[PDB]
Amino acid sequence: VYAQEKQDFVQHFSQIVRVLTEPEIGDAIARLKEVLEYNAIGGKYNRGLTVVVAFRELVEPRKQDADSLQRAWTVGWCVELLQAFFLVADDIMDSSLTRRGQICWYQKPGVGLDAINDANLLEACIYRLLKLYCREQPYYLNLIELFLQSSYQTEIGQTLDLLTAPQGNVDLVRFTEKRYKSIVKYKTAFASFYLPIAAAMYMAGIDGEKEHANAKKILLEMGEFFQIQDDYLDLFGDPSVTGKIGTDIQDNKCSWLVVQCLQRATPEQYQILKENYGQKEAEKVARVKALYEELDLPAVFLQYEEDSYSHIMALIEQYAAPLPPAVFLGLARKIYKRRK
Amino acid sequence: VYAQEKQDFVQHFSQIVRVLTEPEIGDAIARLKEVLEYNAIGGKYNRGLTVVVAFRELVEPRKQDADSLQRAWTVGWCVELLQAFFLVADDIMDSSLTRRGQICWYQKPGVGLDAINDANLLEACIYRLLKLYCREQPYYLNLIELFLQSSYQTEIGQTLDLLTAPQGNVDLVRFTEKRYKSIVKYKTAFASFYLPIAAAMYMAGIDGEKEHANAKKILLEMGEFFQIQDDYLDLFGDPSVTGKIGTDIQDNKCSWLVVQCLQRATPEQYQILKENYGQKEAEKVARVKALYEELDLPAVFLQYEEDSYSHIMALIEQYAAPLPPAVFLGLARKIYKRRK
Ligand SMILES: O=P(O)(O)C(O)(Cc1cccnc1)P(=O)(O)O
Ligand SMILES: O=P(O)(O)C(O)(Cc1cccnc1)P(=O)(O)O
Ligand SMILES: C=C(C)CCOP(=O)(O)OP(=O)(O)O
Ligand SMILES: C=C(C)CCOP(=O)(O)OP(=O)(O)O
Ligand SMILES: [Mg+2]
Ligand SMILES: [Mg+2]
Ligand SMILES: [Mg+2]
Ligand SMILES: [Mg+2]
Ligand SMILES: [Mg+2]
Ligand SMILES: [Mg+2]
Repeated sequence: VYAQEKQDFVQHFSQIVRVLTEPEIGDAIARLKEVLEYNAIGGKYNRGLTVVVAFRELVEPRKQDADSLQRAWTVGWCVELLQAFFLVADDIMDSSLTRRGQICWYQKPGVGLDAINDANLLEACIYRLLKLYCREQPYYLNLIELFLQSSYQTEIGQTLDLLTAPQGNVDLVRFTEKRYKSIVKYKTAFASFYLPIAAAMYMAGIDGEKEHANAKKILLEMGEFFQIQDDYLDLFGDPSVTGKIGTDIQDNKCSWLVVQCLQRATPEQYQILKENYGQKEAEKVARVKALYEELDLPAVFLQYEEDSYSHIMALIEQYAAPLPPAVFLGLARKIYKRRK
Repeated sequence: VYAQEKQDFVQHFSQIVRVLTEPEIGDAIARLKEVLEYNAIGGKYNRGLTVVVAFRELVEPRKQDADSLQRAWTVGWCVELLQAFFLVADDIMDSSLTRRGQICWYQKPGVGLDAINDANLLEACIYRLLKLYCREQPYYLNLIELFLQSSYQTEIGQTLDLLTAPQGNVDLVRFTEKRYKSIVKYKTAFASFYLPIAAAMYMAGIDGEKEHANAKKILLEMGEFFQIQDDYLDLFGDPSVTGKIGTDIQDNKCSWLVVQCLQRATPEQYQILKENYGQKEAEKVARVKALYEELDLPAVFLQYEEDSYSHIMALIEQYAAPLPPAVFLGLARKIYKRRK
């Protein structure tokens, strides 16, 4: 049922590539196809599926014609492309090794830093699909501005993420709960959680500022939880399941884990963290992981996950109306107690 | 008069930064200001000035109110930002050392590959300025789509540029006039020449497909000449004037110079080019430069420049109407016989 919905969405990718890859310029188009095939496939497709599922739940079935449904999974694929663009660039800036069970696109021999332009192409494909399928719709401009604003919000979050994580500089003093909340709100919460539901809302004709603000209250909080889970999985997740190798400790990141470590550490443990964090040495990384386990941070995360799920459920009860609670409940079911 | 126009446009940059850089998120905004100050200033401002000059020449002066003029130099600064975004990324992918008389932004200690996200921020600022100043104008959507399409065209050209220039692989067979024309049309001609004039045209209410197609005929040809001049300057330009160190030979680029070399080379000279092109060794680079001089390529360029200027002038006579010829003549005067 949920895997059947996933299969139906993935089966539309062949048409997405086809319409995007329709002279000497043919070699560039062939490279775009390779870029699309490598970087837009292999994930969970939760964002793209959220557009499709929310649209169906928000639009009267007698208004869900063949062209309307096609626009909905096209916009779903635009959200996947936005995610693909940010991940290709993020893997370069985070010096990552693997993504979605395979070597990072930039790590491929013959790709390297050309992946910067490939990431820009993925971003360009969003607006090509919006023009091709939604140009005559009343929500066209609302969708363009939403994808543009979501990109700006993500980039500002990425800036905060990279600034708080300087290579070669100890930045323990900046690893506060307040800084953490700000980074994750902008780098992840806006584009991974608000964007898919707000896109389906605009397509359903729900353009009201108050309805978008109420949806935002639930979704930004859901996004914060999702990034916290991502930070936990960076170190304590199974790479065969997650499809990626963690780098947060080596990269001196303001991870949820380092924030929690600092709140619980003795002065002796603070020194261990200071001497071993944000460095390439495997033994220094192993020393930080041992400290996190000593401070029962996996147990602290399990308790956080329980408290956060109840909080998000309380926000759904307060702010879902007049939207069907299932719109938010479906997405919460998908991400809570997730190990991928 | 022309330098006075330049000074007037540059004097608006302080307001552009101010409105773009208006919580923990303040550190990211401070980084955006640094990114804007470093990368949007130091050039010739020909693209931004073209928007301002063309708008004034296309709009009736009794319709050029204070807000209308402000929108025109704002859109001029959007074109400068588009240029800044592509240059920050291009300098990483081309392994460049200097730009606009200073070290490339990514070469700065403490910047590095974080410059990828900085380049994305510059791109985001275009749509922030368009929303802030042109959202209520009838040409708002035409401007958004024009900047989005110009970016896609540039990125597809960049893809062709990088594909024809593989590191560690001889690609002499692909350095044809046909391939060269395709690369430069997409990577430079569309966004550096069509984009500024088409933006001013849309702001003047000139949205007709036929008028935009005629303008495009002149401007894409002007853009091809401009890229040819850029390729000539990469090797034979004065770096104190150009503000940048050439890398085309080391980067195995499909430069206009290598295309002309291949058309004139004997089998003995073809071998010298094959053994020495696309490599880091300074003596191999010096050997290629000696071959170009032996084949009188600076004289071939001077003759090309004369023939091209006459051709572009013939295109202005055929396609300028009903637009004032001065719109195209001003831009042609600015770029012809340029050494910067
Ligand atoms: O997949 P990743 O690399 O763990 C991540 O979530 C990717 C990402 C990229 C851009 C914005 N938000 C998340 P990160 O933040 O680098 O921890
Ligand atoms: O300024 P540059 O680096 O000489 C150049 O013109 C810059 C550039 C970047 C993107 C598109 N067009 C030109 P390039 O093409 O790399 O020779
Ligand atoms: C914004 C986040 C935290 C990055 C990864 O998102 P996902 O975990 O949803 O990765 P994919 O399913 O798209 O592969
Ligand atoms: C698209 C081209 C060939 C790259 C440089 O353009 P400019 O020579 O106009 O550089 P700036 O004036 O903006 O510094
Ligand atoms: Mg990462
Ligand atoms: Mg990251
Ligand atoms: Mg992570
Ligand atoms: Mg370059
Ligand atoms: Mg280049
Ligand atoms: Mg050049």
